[PDB]
Amino acid sequence: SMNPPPPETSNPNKPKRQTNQLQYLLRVVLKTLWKHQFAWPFQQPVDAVKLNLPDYYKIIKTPMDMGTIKKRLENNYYWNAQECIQDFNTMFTNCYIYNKPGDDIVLMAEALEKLFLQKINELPTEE
Ligand SMILES: CCNC(=O)C[C@@H]1N=C(c2ccc(Cl)cc2)c2cc(OC)ccc2-n2c(C)nnc21
Repeated sequence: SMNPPPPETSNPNKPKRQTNQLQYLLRVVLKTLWKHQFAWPFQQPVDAVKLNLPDYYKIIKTPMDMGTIKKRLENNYYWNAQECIQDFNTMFTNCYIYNKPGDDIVLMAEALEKLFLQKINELPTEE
């Protein structure tokens, strides 16, 4: 069994910013989800080898996780908040696409997504 390379978290060619919205995405949004009891399956890329999911990366072609998002935020990988918000939404969508309705993992994603939406609802205006 083989995992793909992880998503990119570093690229000197990619233009970067440190904005108040991106700071909020780290300090409020990422931190709130990371500390949650249901955070652990989402704190690193899906390990298809260890989890015995040989079809995971056959079905999921745009992998994303909070480990990657955390690295992207801490290393100022993004230009804007929209990029980061998309990463969170890709993470949730992947979970819903791969898994069955009512699965424990789907309920975990839903609880995290509820908090995500609550926090992004009060994304600050750009300074
Ligand atoms: C048929 C079995 N299905 C799975 O294992 C899917 C897997 N399901 C889980 C998972 C996590 C928690 C529970 Cl209670 C049940 C399943 C999961 C657990 C992990 O442990 C390190 C990593 C990624 C996960 N994950 C994510 C994220 N999206 N799908 C899955």
